[PDB]
Amino acid sequence: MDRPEGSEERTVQTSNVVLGETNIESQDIASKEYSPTWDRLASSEVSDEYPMLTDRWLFWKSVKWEVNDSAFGKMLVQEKFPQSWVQMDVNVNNIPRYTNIPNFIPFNIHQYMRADFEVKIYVNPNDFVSGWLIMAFLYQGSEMFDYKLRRNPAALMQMPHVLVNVGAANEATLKIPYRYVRPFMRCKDILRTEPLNMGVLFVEVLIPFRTSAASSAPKSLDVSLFVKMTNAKFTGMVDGSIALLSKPIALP
Amino acid sequence: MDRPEGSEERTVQTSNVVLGETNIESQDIASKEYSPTWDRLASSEVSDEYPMLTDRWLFWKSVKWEVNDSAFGKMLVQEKFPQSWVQMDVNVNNIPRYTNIPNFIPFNIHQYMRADFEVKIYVNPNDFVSGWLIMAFLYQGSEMFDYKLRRNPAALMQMPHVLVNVGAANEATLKIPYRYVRPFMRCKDILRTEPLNMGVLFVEVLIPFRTSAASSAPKSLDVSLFVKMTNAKFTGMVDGSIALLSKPIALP
Amino acid sequence: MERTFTPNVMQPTPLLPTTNDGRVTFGEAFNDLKDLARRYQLYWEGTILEGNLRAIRRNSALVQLPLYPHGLRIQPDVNNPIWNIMRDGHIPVISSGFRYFRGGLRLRIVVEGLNSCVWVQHHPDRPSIFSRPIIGRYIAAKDAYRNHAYAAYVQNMSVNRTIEVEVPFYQPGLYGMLNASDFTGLGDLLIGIEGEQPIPKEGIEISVYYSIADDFSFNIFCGFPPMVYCDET
Amino acid sequence: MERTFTPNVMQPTPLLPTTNDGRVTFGEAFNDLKDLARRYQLYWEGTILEGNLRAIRRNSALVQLPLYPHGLRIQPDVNNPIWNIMRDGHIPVISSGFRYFRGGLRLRIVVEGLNSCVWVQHHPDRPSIFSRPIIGRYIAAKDAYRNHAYAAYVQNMSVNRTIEVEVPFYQPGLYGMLNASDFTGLGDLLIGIEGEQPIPKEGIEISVYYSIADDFSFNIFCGFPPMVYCDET
Amino acid sequence: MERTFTPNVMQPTPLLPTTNDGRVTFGEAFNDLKDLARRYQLYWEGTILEGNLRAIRRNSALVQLPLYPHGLRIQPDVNNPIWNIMRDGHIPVISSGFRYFRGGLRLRIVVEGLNSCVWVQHHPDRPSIFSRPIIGRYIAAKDAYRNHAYAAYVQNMSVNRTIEVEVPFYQPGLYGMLNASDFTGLGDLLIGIEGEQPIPKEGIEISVYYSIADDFSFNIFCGFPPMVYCDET
Repeated sequence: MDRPEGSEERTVQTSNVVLGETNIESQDIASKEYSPTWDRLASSEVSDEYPMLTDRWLFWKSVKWEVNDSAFGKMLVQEKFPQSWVQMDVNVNNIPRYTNIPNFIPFNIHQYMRADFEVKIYVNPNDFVSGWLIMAFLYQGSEMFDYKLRRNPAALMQMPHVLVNVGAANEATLKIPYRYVRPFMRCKDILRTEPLNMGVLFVEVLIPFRTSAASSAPKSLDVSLFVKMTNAKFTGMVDGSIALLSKPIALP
Repeated sequence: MDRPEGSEERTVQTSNVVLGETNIESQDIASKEYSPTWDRLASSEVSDEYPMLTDRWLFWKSVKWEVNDSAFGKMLVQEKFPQSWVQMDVNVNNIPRYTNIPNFIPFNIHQYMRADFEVKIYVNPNDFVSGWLIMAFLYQGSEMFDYKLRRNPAALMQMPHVLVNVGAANEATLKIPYRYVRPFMRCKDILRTEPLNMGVLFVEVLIPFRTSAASSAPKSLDVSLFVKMTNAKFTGMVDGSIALLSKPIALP
Repeated sequence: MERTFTPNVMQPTPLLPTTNDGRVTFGEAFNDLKDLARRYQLYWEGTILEGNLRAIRRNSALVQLPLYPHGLRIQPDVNNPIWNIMRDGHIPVISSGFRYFRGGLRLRIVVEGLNSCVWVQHHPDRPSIFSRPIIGRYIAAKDAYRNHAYAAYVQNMSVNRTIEVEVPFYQPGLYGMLNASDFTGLGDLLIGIEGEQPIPKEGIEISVYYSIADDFSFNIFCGFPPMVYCDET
Repeated sequence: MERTFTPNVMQPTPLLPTTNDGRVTFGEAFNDLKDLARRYQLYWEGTILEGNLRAIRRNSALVQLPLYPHGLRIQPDVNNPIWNIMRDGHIPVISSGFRYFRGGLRLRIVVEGLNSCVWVQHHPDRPSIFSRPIIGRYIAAKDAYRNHAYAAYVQNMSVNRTIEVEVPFYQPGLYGMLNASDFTGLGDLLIGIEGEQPIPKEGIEISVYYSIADDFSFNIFCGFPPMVYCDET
Repeated sequence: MERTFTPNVMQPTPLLPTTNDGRVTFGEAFNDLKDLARRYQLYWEGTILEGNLRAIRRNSALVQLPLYPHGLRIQPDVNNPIWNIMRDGHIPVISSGFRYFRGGLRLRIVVEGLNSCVWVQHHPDRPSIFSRPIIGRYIAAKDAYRNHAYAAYVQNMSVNRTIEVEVPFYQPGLYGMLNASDFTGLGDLLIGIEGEQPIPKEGIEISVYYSIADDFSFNIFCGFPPMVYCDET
């Protein structure tokens, strides 16, 4: 801090959201970015795009991690993705609903979709705590015959990931191009596969979080996650109530 | 720290050694640098140069200094130089030997040498300790009729020196062009003068080292010294065992 | 990119001069895993007895073998000590590092014992329920005999003992899934006799070997799983 | 040069007119030992019985034979009187004069008895402990069955009885050493059955013949060792 | 450079206008210590009595005085109160700041009493054991009389009382060492009578003054030692 206000912050505006970032990010891309071409072969109806709705960034979770519980490779986030982000809004019975959130409003009226994602993670420690986090993404990880051996952070160091150093307190951005076994994903439970299950997003604890022995120091720290879609195309307009959502299955 | 790794470190590579340095140095030259010309008048044999061996940097000592013992002008290092650096490798009887260290391997088989030196000093404190060191060099200081009045740091502030601020934690580089009473120095005890005694290198404690009263704070700090030769020329090839080394004399 | 990112590199020496991936000292260049994955390796090796076949057992299946570019699930019993001390091959190990594929396999089916006209047939979409093969009487009602109009092949074990065929990639989707868990894979491969040659009182010893086709490709590189050293057996 | 040095030559007559190394009177020119060394000669000839094989003895090694461009060490017993009265071949004799080599061998493995699918496989770096082959049950734990991804070959002894393969030169070093004493040589060559055809109650008679490849070369000519005349047997 | 380094200079006013080192107001420029060091100063002052000379004491040394561009070591006795209250001269003080030198001295030897032919002689290499002069009978066997072929000078104290000579720099090495401790220096200077004029019953009062030659130079500036104020005596 040398100015009256601390310093010059940097701004990342998309649609009507604006995200301040004071540090140099840490970026990676889960595979090569491309322009979809065979997706026109799958559906005769025009694919609808909602750039004002879906391009917008969205706050997803806040996960709390404490000094007393940081192993090596303790999972803060282990989620089917985008399934967990899109179905984040639950009613009293924990049944998701695509109606409230304006990014997810088109998932309500369509059957199939396709889009690229960008997950961005934020940690705001003070200067005197030191740790380290890894956030990696595994394409259709849940369907893999050994999915539960790949959760060690030694395995995540290989799949596309970002690192968040808590001593430096940087941002991190993980771009995820759409890749899947079929040119679209289902938005609801139809034709009886889970909806919108493209992979698994992990957040592990690469180096455990450490603070000073002083009593008033923070023993905890927050992690926040923002997500946004990019080339989102929806197809197959139906009624909102023609299909149902059931409460999601969790990973082991 | 604003990046995932802390920041950009700077690298100083010579031969097969590479030394990282994160800060702005503090430099000085003990006298005017020149190209030796009358040295060809002293020896009819070709002077051998070993740039791959001698140009390489070399770790010399680590000296420890504590809070409880920092006067004004307490000497951490008081050494006949290059004598102490070249004879640093002793056997069980404290008799030096030029055979192990690859920089010093040509001192073993030659009688006379000539070369310029560069001494570089490293102190790695945390942020909250403050002190100050002075490292100066006196050409053939030990032979001076009042050598023991010139050890006060008030005298060292005049001869060529560098300063290491412990609050800033900088590097320091002292270049020493070869200057002597004769165009070469002896490498061993021959023709019965001590070998390779070109001066005296001091490290004093200009401002005493101070820390906080807290119990777990470091009460000590390390100082490391690296040295390298530059225009090293050796002459007068003999057997390695034709002359002997005896354990060195220390300064008062 | 965080996977290959190298900050503050301190390198003492120059880099080593290249042999063009071995082409300087040997004659060939080993620059690619896709070429190593086209050297054949064992796929499934079994025996089949009379009496664990069909009742009528004229032209019938002997095996329905599921085509996976990773291996079948291995179990290391004492009969074939290969699967025990050698673990998997180079192909299941290469394959475990990638997520998808698109392309076909080549097979070499060596069915002898028996020495009569044997046949092979590919069911490009009848997948994919299990990680073992299914022998004889246990294959289901409609995979029992030959079918009409599925791509098939026939060979007299008198003329030649080795059937080498190449299975195409016929799927609706974009990719096939490597490392599936258990229409994702290459479907089923049925092997069977053509009309009730009497079976030797011990065994019809079938063994399938496989490789990658030419148009085959591994597609999204994520990690490798944890391995196990073979020399610890 | 002292080896070819000729001081004070006194020659009574002219030199003899040339036939171009025999090409005038025969049709071919015998100007080189490397061409004589490419005519095949016997390498190792043995028999293998059931009961000095493995316990389970499905697809297993029958021999691990060490590839040397000089011969294997010979012992002249009464079973094969070849090695007795013929001594070594022309290849071990040519080879004993040179110090190094660089290049591969060609083999011809004639494995019959048995008449089932037999297999061969080259382990380019697992050398080189001994001058004899190792039969059956005595080959070590990890050379017992086939391996994955080593260059291998397979053949039905029903279709054809002779396997002819060419072994490459895969080594880290500059040369391989001729006349080794006992990674110097060409590694090991494993020969084995593919799945437990019942063995005839006497013998599987294997015999290996070998030659030099095209890129092979003998390299530093020192002397020859002392020889023994064959007509004294 | 750390010696002259000036970080964050805050200067309230301009710099002062120059007088060209005094040449504006006086007539001369005092810009250099080498010019101050060429004004003569006292070097050694002593007395010599008969009876602390030689036995035979014809042409002999009276003093062998060691030539140092710093001074001789001073001792401040009550006989010459110069060395007591004035301390050293300007030359020993200038010299204590530099490490080496290369060049000669100028001397002025005023030897009177005696009034006979006196002589001086320079031994460029017979150095350098001590910081005092040596009087008369205590000079060693081979420095006693004049020598042959050393550069020497002779003068009648009847014609003139002052011998002014300039000593050359003859050394093997690169430098001579200022501030030596105790072939480093300028050698020895011998002063002596030429043949036994009877000595006055008190004293031959010799005094040597010295300066720097023209080619002389101070060479490596390290610090000054700690000083002592003269007004505290």
